[PDB]
Amino acid sequence: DVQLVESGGGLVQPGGSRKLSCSASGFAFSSFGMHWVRQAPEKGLEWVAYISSGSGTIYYADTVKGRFTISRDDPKNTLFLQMTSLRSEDTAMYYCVRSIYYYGSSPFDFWGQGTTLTVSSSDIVMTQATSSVPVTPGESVSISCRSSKSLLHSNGNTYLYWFLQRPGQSPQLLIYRMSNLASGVPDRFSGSGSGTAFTLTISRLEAEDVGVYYCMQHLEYPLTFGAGTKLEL
Amino acid sequence: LDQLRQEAEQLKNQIRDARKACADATLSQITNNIDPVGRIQMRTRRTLRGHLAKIYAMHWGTDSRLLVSASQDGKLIIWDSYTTNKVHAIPLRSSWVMTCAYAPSGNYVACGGLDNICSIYNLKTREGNVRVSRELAGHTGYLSCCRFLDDNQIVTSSGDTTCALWDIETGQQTTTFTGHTGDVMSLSLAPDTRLFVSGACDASAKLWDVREGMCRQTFTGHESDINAICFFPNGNAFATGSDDATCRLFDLRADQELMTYSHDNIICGITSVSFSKSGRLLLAGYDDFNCNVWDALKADRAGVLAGHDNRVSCLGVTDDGMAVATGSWDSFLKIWN
Amino acid sequence: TLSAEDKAAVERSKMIDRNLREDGEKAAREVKLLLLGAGESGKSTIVKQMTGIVETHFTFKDLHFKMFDVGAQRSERKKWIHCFEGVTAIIFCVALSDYDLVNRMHESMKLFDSICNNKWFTDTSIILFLNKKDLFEEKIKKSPLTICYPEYAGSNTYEEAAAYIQCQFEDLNKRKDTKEIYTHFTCSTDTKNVQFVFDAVTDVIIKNNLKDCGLF
Amino acid sequence: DHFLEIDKKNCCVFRDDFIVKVLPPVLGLEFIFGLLGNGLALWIFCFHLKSWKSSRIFLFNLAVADFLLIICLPFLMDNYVRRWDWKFGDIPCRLMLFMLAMNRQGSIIFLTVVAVDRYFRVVHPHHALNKISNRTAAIISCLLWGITIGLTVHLLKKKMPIQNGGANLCSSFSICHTFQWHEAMFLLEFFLPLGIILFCSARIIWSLRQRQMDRHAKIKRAITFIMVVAIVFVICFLPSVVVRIRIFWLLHTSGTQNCEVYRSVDLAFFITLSFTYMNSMLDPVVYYFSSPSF
Amino acid sequence: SIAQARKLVEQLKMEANIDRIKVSKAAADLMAYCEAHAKEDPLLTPVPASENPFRE
Ligand SMILES: C[C@@]1(c2ccccc2)OC(C(=O)O)=CC1=O
Repeated sequence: DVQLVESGGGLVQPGGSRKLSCSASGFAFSSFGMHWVRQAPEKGLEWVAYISSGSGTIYYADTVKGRFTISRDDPKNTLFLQMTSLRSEDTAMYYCVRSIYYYGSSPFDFWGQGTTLTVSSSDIVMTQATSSVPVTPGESVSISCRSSKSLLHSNGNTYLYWFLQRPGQSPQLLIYRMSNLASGVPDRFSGSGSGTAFTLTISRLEAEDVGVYYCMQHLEYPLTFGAGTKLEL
Repeated sequence: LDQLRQEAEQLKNQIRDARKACADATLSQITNNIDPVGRIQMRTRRTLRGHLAKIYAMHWGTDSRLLVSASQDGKLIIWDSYTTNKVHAIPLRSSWVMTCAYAPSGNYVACGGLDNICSIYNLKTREGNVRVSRELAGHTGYLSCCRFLDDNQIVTSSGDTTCALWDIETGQQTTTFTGHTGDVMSLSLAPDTRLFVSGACDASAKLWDVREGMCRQTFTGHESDINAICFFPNGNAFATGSDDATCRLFDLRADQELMTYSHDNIICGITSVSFSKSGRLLLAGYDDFNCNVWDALKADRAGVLAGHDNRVSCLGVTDDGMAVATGSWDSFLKIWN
Repeated sequence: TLSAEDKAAVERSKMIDRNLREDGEKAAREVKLLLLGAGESGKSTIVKQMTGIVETHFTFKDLHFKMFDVGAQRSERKKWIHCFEGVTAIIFCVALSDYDLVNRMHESMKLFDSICNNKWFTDTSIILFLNKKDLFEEKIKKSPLTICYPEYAGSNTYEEAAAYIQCQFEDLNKRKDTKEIYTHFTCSTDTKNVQFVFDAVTDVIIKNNLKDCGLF
Repeated sequence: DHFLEIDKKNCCVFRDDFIVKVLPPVLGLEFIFGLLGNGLALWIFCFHLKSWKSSRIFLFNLAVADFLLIICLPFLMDNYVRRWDWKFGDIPCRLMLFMLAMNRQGSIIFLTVVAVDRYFRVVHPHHALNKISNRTAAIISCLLWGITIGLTVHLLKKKMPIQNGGANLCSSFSICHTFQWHEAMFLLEFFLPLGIILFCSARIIWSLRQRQMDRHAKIKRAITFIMVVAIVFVICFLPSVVVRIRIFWLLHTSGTQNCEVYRSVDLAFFITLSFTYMNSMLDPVVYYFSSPSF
Repeated sequence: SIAQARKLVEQLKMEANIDRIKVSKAAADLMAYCEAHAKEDPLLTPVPASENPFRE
């Protein structure tokens, strides 16, 4: 099946040049645009870099521009992240999200297993306004996310994505473009809202919904996530 | 046996007598008081410029944005008609394709032709590539038309004078329709997907009940091979396009000819026909290199789509009636509005 | 004014267009031959050395050929013969020994007349192949040509009969100016049929190139 | 007498009545015929020749160069009606000289490119060069135009008008002892393309005849057409080069001191040069109008 | 054998037993459908470019 395995972690002294590698298997890697998304030990997700299909388009986060280099080599289906001048702010677990872009596609549908990296000693602001809410099985909860700019485009589709990060698991796509439901996601999850105001409705929630929910915008680069809303009990 | 021939002849005579008795007034006499739609001005809003050979088929998705086209360069191309973007490009094993279909769910596309095989392609896979879901190889003649009933049922028309209903899950012919004496060239499904009509080279059109193999009615009146067929949006009528430069309208309930869409300066055969959303316009591709828009009620020509430099082989109308896509033997598709 | 997803979709469309252009460039360098004939002629024998449409690929002198043997198609030729418009040449196989009876030679004449004088093959050259020359000589040693050719005044020799049959097949061409007919008596001695096909295809390609330049 | 030193090189500039006698006419006739033919050819190209293949692209560029030479002819005509009193200020001069030189070079280069394209289409029919895309043809055309402009800009950056006698002067092909890039360019544009065209035509004829292809009437028409193109090129570009070599020989032997010996050759040189414009005038007639299609 | 004649006779007798309506009634139904749905036909009535997806 679709698989994304990453390697190249471990202790790195500041100023190192450790390289991350991501091995893809089970899908047409040569056609998928690949992202690198890191996550600090107890903070939310943070988009790092992105390389398109055919390597024609490459984007970087301002925090890592000039220091990090992304590269894909299609023959053996491997994606690389050349990290240089690593500092204490780069201690995070890095993911190898894949994204296909065409009409009706679902970007960020599959996430890698995550590789840990420890370093020894105008952008749209997306706000969730909440950290954790109490929920019981069989109940319905509404997770709200807010954006500074209007995610609604002249095309007619608002570029809002919803991800669920279960404890000890990689983030999983649930809703892309604020309305559509990702493949393999039960119909209980629902996305809705308007410009600068969105809401996620997990009607009749049960187990396996426990985790942190992140709202992401794809209107323009750099991609920005929310602070994360956690569910307990 | 002479008795069987006499019985068939007298049955045909009684059918003709019943048709004449049911004929009290032509559509033209009843619709004369209806105001004409006037000149229909249509302009090429988009031009799809990806193919490299003659385009033989095109179909619209259930949404009025995505469309698929087939050409003799062995490529199945799915277009984003709003932005002229190429969503997919499916390479075919056999480049001799004369038909193309889009599933109503949008998950599959079908293709076929001189290989006598109808191939189903999966457009939505976890691998991110289009793959051949199933190949249907029960026909002994070239595949001329194929239409999806649902994700699991497809009806195909072949050059072996037979039409077959398939089951993509098993890949076997669930039903076979055998009433034609000539190659079947066109196929059209009813809006309720409970009946379908076919146009064969024997200058006849037959109404098939898809539920069980049966020819409910036979429609005749054309003077040459029927190349195109299309159902009226209401579902109680259909239009045919033959090689005698005439288009005709038949009604299922009346079981008779209604109107003939012919003009003296037109002598070339019709390659494709289709209606508008309301059924007031009957577009028809021709070998005059241009499409002619016909007033379906008054039988008067309303406009001409003269943007093509070669024979217009395929023609389709969106579900909402927002646009018209015309494919031709030059490797260009044109979206009119 | 395109969003990031729209820009990526446009990039994907551009990549698809590039792949289509490469595929078309690769395909335009191949020679497409339509193989026709009767059900008992030496079509297979022609195809020996190298459900519906049968496609054969072979390479000769760095040139890629594609023979489309549409023989298992009992449908109407009118409704699909236009699909083959634009082929480099048409390879027609005729059995010289089919003049005995069961008139087969007359069916070959009818098929050749239909194919040659067709509104689609107005300027496509026809490579005529006359197979079974040895068995033709063996038959003409004993039996008379006059069975198939009532209006034939000539000796019963292989040379004269072969030349007369070649002429009777050639004069059926009405478009003697826009289309050229190449005739070769097929022999299984060596790989001479492929050489003849290559020579005729080179002739056709030279004429097509001169047409493109506007000098032919 | 004379020794005007046009720029600094004591050139022997002349002024004869035969100039206004013979030139201004023939130039007017060439202007009318070339303008009509090139306008018609360009019109057919942009509105009735939408196929636009590589050979069509090179032919269109040839027609464009001939059309530019036609539109730049009238300034040279005006000047001829006089014994070379250039009464169009200066920029028109330098512009006319540069544009005429670049037009001659472009027409010659694109005609040679057409000959090479025919050679590759006949002698090597199975070649990727015979199937180059329209984009590649446009790139090659732009590159050739770039080379032409690069070799012709040397005339533009110059205050050409001098004051020979009591009147101006606009001629660049003066009899100057110090040879420059312009004369070598004038010699090369004939000699090297002549060799290329002759070789290509000979190979085309020999290949089209050895293969027994000289049976179709169209093939014989093409053979005669290939011969006629080379004949036209040589008969239109040889007289000027012959006189150029003659005056160079006189320069080498006469010592460039006296000028009266150069009078007849300088007079005849411009009469022969009036055939270079005739070449572009009848180029469309033989290339696009005489073509078997339309 | 004569099975094709039997099949043809059966098909003709089968097609004989069908209910038939007047042609004028069918024409009236078609006219009624056309006039009822003419408002929702973008091709028949040219819609303004504001809500035309193919405006450009
Ligand atoms: C007589 C002359 C000319 C040209 C343009 C403007 C003025 C004069 O023709 C050429 C030429 O075609 O290159 C150089 C010239 O001396």
